[PDB]
Amino acid sequence: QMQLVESGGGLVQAGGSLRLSCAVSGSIFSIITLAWYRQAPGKPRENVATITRGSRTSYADSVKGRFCISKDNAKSTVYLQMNKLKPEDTADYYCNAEGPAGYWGQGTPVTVS
Amino acid sequence: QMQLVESGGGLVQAGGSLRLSCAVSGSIFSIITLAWYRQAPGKPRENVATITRGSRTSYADSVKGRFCISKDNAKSTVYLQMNKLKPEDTADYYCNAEGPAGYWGQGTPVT
Amino acid sequence: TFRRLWPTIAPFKAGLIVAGVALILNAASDTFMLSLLKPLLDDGFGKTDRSVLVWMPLVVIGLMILRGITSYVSSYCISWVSGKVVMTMRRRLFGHMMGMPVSFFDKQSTGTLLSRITYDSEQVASSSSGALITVVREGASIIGLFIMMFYYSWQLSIILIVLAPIVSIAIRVVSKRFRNISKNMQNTMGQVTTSAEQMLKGHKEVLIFGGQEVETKRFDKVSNRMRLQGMKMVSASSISDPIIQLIASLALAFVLYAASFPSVMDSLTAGTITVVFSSMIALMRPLKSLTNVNAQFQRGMAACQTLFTILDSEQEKDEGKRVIERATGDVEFRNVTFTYPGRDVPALRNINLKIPAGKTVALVGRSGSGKSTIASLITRFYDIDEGEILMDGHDLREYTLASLRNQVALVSQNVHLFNDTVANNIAYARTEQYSREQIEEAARMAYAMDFINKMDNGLDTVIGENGVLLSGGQRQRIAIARALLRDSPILILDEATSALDTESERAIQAALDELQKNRTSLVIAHRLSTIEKADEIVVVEDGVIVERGTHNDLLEHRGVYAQLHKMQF
Amino acid sequence: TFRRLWPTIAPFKAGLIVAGVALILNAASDTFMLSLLKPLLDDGFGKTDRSVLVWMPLVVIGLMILRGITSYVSSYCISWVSGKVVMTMRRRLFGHMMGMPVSFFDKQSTGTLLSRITYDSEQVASSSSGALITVVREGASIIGLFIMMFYYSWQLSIILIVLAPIVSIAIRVVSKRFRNISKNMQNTMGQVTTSAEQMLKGHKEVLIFGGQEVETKRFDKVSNRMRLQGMKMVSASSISDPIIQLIASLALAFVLYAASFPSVMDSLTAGTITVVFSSMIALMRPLKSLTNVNAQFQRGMAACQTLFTILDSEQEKDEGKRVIERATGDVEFRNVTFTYPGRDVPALRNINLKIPAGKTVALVGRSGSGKSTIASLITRFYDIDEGEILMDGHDLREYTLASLRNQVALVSQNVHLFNDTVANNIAYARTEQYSREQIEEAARMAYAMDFINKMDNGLDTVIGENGVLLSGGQRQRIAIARALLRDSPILILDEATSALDTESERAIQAALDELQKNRTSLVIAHRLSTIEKADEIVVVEDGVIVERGTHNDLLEHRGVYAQLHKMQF
Ligand SMILES: CCCCCCCCCCC[C@@H](O)CC(=O)O[C@@H]1[C@H](O)[C@@H](CO[C@@H]2O[C@H](CO[C@]3(C(=O)O)C[C@@H](O[C@@H]4O[C@H]([C@@H](O)CO)[C@@H](O)[C@H](O[C@H]5O[C@H]([C@@H](O)CO)[C@@H](O)[C@H](O)[C@@H]5O)[C@@H]4O)[C@@H](O)[C@@H]([C@H](O)CO)O3)[C@@H](OP(=O)(O)O)[C@H](OC(=O)C[C@@H](CCCCCCCCCCC)OC(=O)CCCCCCCC)[C@H]2NC(=O)C[C@@H](CCCCCCCCCCC)OC(=O)CCCCCCC)O[C@H](OP(=O)(O)O)[C@H]1NC(=O)C[C@H](O)CCCCCC
Ligand SMILES: *[C@H]1CC(=O)N(CC/N=C2/CN3CCN4CCN(CCN(CC3)CC(=O)OO2)CC(=O)OOC(=O)C4)C1=O
Ligand SMILES: *[C@H]1CC(=O)N(CC/N=C2/CN3CCN4CCN(CCN(CC3)CC(=O)OO2)CC(=O)OOC(=O)C4)C1=O
Repeated sequence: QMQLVESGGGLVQAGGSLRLSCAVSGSIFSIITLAWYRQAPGKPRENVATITRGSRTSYADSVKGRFCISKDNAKSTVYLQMNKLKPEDTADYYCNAEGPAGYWGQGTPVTVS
Repeated sequence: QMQLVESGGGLVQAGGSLRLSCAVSGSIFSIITLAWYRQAPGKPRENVATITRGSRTSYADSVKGRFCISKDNAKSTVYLQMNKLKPEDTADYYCNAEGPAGYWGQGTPVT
Repeated sequence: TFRRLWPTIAPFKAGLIVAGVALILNAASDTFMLSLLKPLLDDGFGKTDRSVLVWMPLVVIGLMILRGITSYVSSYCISWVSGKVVMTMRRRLFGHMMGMPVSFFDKQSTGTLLSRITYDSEQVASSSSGALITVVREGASIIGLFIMMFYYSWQLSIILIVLAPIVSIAIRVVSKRFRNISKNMQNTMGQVTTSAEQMLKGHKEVLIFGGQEVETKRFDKVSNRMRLQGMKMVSASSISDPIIQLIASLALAFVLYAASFPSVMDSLTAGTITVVFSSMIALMRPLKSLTNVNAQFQRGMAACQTLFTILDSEQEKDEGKRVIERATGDVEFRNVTFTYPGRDVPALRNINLKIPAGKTVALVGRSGSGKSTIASLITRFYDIDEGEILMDGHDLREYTLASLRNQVALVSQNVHLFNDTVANNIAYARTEQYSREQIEEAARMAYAMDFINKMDNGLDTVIGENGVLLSGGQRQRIAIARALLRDSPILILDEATSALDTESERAIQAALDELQKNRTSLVIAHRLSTIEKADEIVVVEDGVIVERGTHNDLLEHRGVYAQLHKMQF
Repeated sequence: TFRRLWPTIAPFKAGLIVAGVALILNAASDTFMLSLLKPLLDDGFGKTDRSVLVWMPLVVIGLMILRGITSYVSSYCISWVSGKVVMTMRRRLFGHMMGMPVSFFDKQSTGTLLSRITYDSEQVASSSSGALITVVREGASIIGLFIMMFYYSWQLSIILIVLAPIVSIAIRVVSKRFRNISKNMQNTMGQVTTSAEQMLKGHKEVLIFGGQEVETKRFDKVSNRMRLQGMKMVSASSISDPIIQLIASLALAFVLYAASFPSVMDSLTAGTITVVFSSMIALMRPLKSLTNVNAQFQRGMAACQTLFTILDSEQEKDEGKRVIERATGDVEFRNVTFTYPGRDVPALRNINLKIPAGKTVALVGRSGSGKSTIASLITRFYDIDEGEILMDGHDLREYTLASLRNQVALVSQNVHLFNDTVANNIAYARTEQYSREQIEEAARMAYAMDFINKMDNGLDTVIGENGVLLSGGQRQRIAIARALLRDSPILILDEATSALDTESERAIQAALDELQKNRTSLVIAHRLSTIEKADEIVVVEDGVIVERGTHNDLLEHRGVYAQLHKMQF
């Protein structure tokens, strides 16, 4: 059974920058699709960014060219850096893997001033 | 050699909408890549939109979600439909085929 | 030394005993002719008169017709046992090849399978039957000729029985020369054939560099070597006959010499000498063909071994005992990881398909490699190495194959079609327990009757090979017919052709739409029609599940499937 | 029959005339011995004479030594012309297989091309040489025996000279009857072999439907048909022999009759009768071989017709006269459109591909279809249908093949490696013109020494098949070495495998980096580095140029090349 661990921050100022990490265990990490999803208190889950086996990247229409994602080969851990934060983006952020109907993490909420 | 003919409008008020057409004949129209490029009087040529064999259309940077393009198989002609014009968009616009190192038409300026 | 191997042909002893009875006669006739020759030379001409030479022109033709008839009966009723032993051996051989696990048939050895069994098992009985029809006719010949020498003479026969064994060992050493030349020349042929093959396959490269000249000189060298090899083998072959001819002839000169001594005369009418010498020159063929029967028993037992290694080999491991009627449930992959034999790279790393009952999953992939080897695990063509395929709480290695295989239904676009009647190709293997009404109703149901009725004979037209056949456009349509009739609980589609046939999609997609309205179905798919209606989609990237999810809740999540979706829009 | 054949073999008249001279003696030995039989029989035992009986063993041994020696010489020096005629025909056959269009070798000819030519030639030589041996020796035998019967008798010989032709026509009719049964069994034999093959192509489905029951019975029917067909053939073959024996035996009884019917007969002593009858029962084998000769020529002439269709069939169309030293310039495609022989869909539709001199154009296609068939048009492997391929203002169909190909360097993986010395490879076909200094300089220039010095001998190490055989990447490295030596103006890379990145890819790129520093070069491509450095990139999609540009000025134009750059990122 594949498992993952999510690490993230908390309340920060508006328009700042943050870096988020997510550890993955018991996996063929080098090929599986990995992504991040956010869930508003009133709105359902939604993806924000996604990586692929070829180090490809993609982003949603709402946030384009604003955040950056990467994967670590040795550490088997991903990094997602967010810049120019917005108060309306304060929601619950989740680490995900192997597509949407695959696996999910614990989730760490993030608050924007 | 292939031939291509461009039909386009002239000067219209800002904020409107128009459609442009380029007629291409003499070659395998069904598969080749087709595209439109614009060039400012001072600035060099710049791409606008593109279509491929699988209709995998694309719009480069500035009008993403604003403009659209399609081609007519029976008519052997491509349509280019425009909306939400801006004064800064007045430049020299061309229809192009088979990539950037391919072929070019006479074109028509649009204001 | 064939003790404890008689009862393999025991039901055929009638044929062999007729062979023996009517074969020893075929040498008794040849001895009778010479024994007759004696009273036709002395008692016919020396004794002044007729009254023998009106008998013997009839006795000779009588002996000839006896010889011909015995030749026929012996050959025919030994070839009858030859044939009905080839049949049994080949049938048991084949009936062993329908259980030998799929890994073999998969291009390990199939090009010359059927030939290498029929040629081999026809050379296993040709040689042994030849040895039989040699060690009896040409062994009774010797007995008859010595009997007929002794009844006519006292001395010459004794020196001949002293002397012929020398002839035999000469035969046996010279033939040994020839065989021992044969193998070394076989090795010299190997290299030269290999080079002759080598110079061609890169013809592109010969022509591109403008190097014709070097190729001609190389073939000149190697062909001169072929000429010299053929020379050295024919030059060896042309010796093995004359040497033994001369040893035997030297024996002839000896036994001719012993007719000069004073005692030997007056025991020698002008006839008896003739018949003894006749028996001498007729004894040569048996005496030369009898001491080479090892060269035939050995050919026979060589082929016999090269197919008795084959006969008992590995088969599909049948283990477990539990049986199934209809496994209406969830096939689940769990940490399964499988490797093709003969390779190293795993084809599936840790894999976790979890198929719902009554639903469908679609294995879209950019490769075409690494997915069809799931349709070869859920039916246990191969067997996994590390993992467990839980079927309704059970493992496929614990189910009995006769039922597990009865579950699935490989509906494809390449199904092999038996060469029998259509209604027999749909209800295959149980025409006994199915009624033709069901076949007709299903062939309608699968939208298949529309182009079977147009066929001239219909439910009795052969649509198999060496028949009339059906194009790739209904091969699968008949396949859906077969699945519907059998009502399998688990489906594995292929959708092999990249696109549907012109004006034929209207039937394909519709019939399949009835075929997967129920009946949990893992559908290997690469076409945008069935994938869209899927229930949970799973992609495969070259070794492993990558991006699983239902289509509608996937396109937003870009990942692999949307990427592979765009370039196939 | 064949008056034109003699000067084809006239160089070997020495061998043939020694064959004839030392072959007629071989039958002369048998005739002399049968003649000698009388002064053994009448003058040896009727009278008291012991004088002849004491030299006769010696003359028998002498006649046999002559027989053996003549057998050897007439079987050697007729297999020394058989050898050279087959060798000459092979060399004149192969030297024609180096000219046929590449489309032949493509897959049209089975890998048994070599086996077919060698078996056709070996069997034509065998059949014709056997026909010669049989006709000459048995003609001598018949002439000798009939000389025997005249000098020893007056009437029986004429009886036989009237009666044997009846024997011969019986021979012909019976052999005809067997030969027809041969083909009549042959038809159903082929059919049932095919019906046996049919079952096990789709062995998969036999297991997957649980249909082992309706497979064994089907093979039972097939095998019973096989054994019944073998039965019919053998039952035919066992009659063709014992009928002609009965005809000849009727002749024998008739000869006995006439040998003692009247009183005008009976002048023949007990000796000469034995000579006549021995000559009879030894005359049969000539009287059968000589009358089945006609079949042997047909084996040979049949296979020789099979050859003579192939020998002068068709070659690559050589036309034009114009010659090139080196065509430094800019090859251009113009409206070219090529169709693969044996297919219908065109592979290349309207093409306007231009290759500026010095510059590099790079083809980048996802299909794997439609690329590697341009590198088979700029060198006239095939010939176009509709278009024109200018090369320095001339057309490739006007240049001479010997000259045009001198500029193209198919520097790829998989390049065929002659089984020779390494230096020979890197200087193929012109070790005459090129001194070892250029080889030793280029081997460094290609950075290729690491596959030289580490070897046993290097510049003499055997490296092709049946040699040491080096790595596939090394085979490509030899291809770059060989390109460097010739310095050909037009270059065509393939970049096939791309897997050895273990500092081997670095060496490849390092070597190539100067190989395309000049030499206008069409480079089929899949590697990001070489595509990036390109001068004009041309992407094909399944039949036709799609979009052309430079990698730096194309990504802005999303098009197709970028849409492929994404997946191949
Ligand atoms: C009034 C009342 C009188 C009473 C009547 C008495 C009647 C007699 C009854 C006969 C009974 C039995 O005794 C005879 C018998 O039954 O056997 C036959 C015959 O043997 C046999 C084989 O032929 C022999 O073997 C070789 C060829 O054979 C092969 C081959 O190897 O090449 C094999 C096979 O091929 C195979 O095919 C398979 C397949 O086809 C099966 O389908 C395949 O498996 C393979 O085939 C292929 O493939 C291969 C390879 O590819 C690898 O597979 C190839 O290599 C191949 O070439 C081939 O292509 C296989 O190889 C086969 O098929 C064939 C194929 O057709 C072609 O390819 O080729 C030949 O030697 P070579 O030079 O060639 O090496 C032999 O010729 C010879 O000169 C013999 C020579 C031998 C040298 C030795 C001499 C001294 C040695 C002393 C030894 C002492 C030691 C102790 O002595 C002489 O000359 C000397 C004569 C003078 C004597 C001396 C006098 C002075 C002192 C030749 N030898 C003979 O013929 C012997 C013959 C001798 C006749 C000569 C003169 C006789 C008088 C003697 C005078 C003495 C008086 C005092 O008989 C006698 O003795 C007569 C008795 C004397 C009575 C006198 C009273 C008056 O054929 C047939 O058998 P069948 O019945 O089954 O059809 C048989 N035919 C008949 O019976 C005929 C029948 O009588 C009808 C008669 C009516 C006629 C009317 C006009
Ligand atoms: C999100 C926000 C944004 O502006 N992005 C563009 C990424 N640009 C990066 C600067 N990078 C310049 C060199 N890049 C090519 C090397 N990249 C590794 C080094 N990068 C730092 C300098 C680290 C990054 O991953 O991204 O940063 C490899 C790469 O392709 O990642 O683009 C790039 O501009 C060239 C965002 O992604
Ligand atoms: C360009 C950018 C964009 O989003 N467009 C959509 C504008 N509305 C279209 C209406 N369309 C409804 C059916 N579409 C799916 C079929 N489309 C073919 C028919 N389209 C007209 C009916 C013509 C178009 O090419 O695009 O128009 C395929 C498609 O493009 O999908 O859009 C859509 O909303 C559904 C643009 O035109």
